[PDB]
Amino acid sequence: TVYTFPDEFKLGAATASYQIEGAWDENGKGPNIWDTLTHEHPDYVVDGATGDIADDSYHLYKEDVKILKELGAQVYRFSISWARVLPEGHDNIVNQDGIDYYNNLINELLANGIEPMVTMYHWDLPQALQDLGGWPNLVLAKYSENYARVLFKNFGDRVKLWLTFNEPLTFMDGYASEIGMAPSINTPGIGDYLAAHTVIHAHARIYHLYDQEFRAEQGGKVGISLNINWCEPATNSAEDRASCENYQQFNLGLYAHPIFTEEGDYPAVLKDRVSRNSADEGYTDSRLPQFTAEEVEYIRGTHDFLGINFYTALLGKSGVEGYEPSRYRDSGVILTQDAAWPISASSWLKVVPWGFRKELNWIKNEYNNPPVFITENGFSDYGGLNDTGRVHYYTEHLKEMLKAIHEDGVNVIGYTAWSLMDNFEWLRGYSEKFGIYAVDFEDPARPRIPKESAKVLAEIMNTRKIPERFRD
Ligand code: NA
Repeated sequence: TVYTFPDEFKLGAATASYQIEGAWDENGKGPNIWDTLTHEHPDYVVDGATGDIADDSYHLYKEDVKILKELGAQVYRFSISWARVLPEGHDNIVNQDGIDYYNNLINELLANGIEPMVTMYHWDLPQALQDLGGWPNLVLAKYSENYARVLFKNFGDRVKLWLTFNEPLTFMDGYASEIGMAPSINTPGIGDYLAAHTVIHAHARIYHLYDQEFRAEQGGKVGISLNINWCEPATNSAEDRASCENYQQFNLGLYAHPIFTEEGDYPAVLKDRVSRNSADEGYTDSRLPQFTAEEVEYIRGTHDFLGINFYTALLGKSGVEGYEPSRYRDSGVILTQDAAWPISASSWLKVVPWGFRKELNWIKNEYNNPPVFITENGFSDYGGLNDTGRVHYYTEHLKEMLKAIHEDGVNVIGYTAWSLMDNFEWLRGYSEKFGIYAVDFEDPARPRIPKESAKVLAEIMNTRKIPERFRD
């Protein structure tokens, strides 16, 4: 039993637009902040890589569907490029080529028995909107609503699973470093919080829009994809436990407390620690933006499920470190990794599968067991088809998830592996490989070829169980 997927559980794989599509200026697509970063600041990216071509999925989408069908995916999670649909960011111009492209992908998926799951925003903000300040500027919440309306109107007759945002915890950091994630702005502890605030408002507007304009007719579900690392106490002390709770609240709770709790608003510890730190440093006003009571009520409850991206764990101990001001310093935890944990090709990613089960339980308890869709989980290497590390990563994480479901009663409803294929890994370029299919980025045809992990995942998807040879 503990090794079998529930009958209704959905298995598949995931990608994101900038990471795979290419065709960055083709057929009317406007520029986004990742076009800007990779063109103007190749020094920020391994190898000076760009997403100009990537996997060429703009042209090769039928090949993506082919490998999804081979895999036996029930669901394909992909994102829509805002500037491919609305090249000016605002909704005055709708690019028919972009509409056609995503319709073609959706129709090809459905014709092959694969359900689309669409992320509206996976980090590729139109440059025209960044030029107003981007996410720190609250005007983007209405612009986001208008973008979502175009998506629901055009695609919602065939798409029943939506994610408003992917990893705002990550993309807010694009406003906390001059050399990091697009748009590479250095406003740590100030602009990143403003970005989060706008995103939360935007998410809520999109959810209400769906309720008001589309749900009765379309009958789908709207969630949001939040990343979170498990944070294990470095020692069993109450003090180290407190630091790990701080971590959860400052990373997951920042977004999930406003949306997924009955109370809404930011977590109290977030409000209180930032207020105290801001006062101590002489600011008249807290660096953390505030919601009014009316906003709190508007935002809370704006969900049909919780999307989770899970990869790894950290150790947390009592204390404070980081630069003043910053979210990490405000969070009141000292974070490390255990040297014993297996490594990957990514500095930040260690293999800690039991952390996945711990995190799922934390979520169950904090948010009253919401339906949870695992929208990403995966592992990096530098290359190779005999990807034993990736196979082990998947089989262990799936086993831990199945224990969470069957032993712990966590309502996990689906899982999409990150990623269907090797792709443009942001500031790491093509140097870190997360695919279950390999792609030759030196071959203009960008062939996708299965790794051992694709074969093992196909076996898991076909049999709906963890094969005996991978069991404890
Ligand atoms: Na339209």
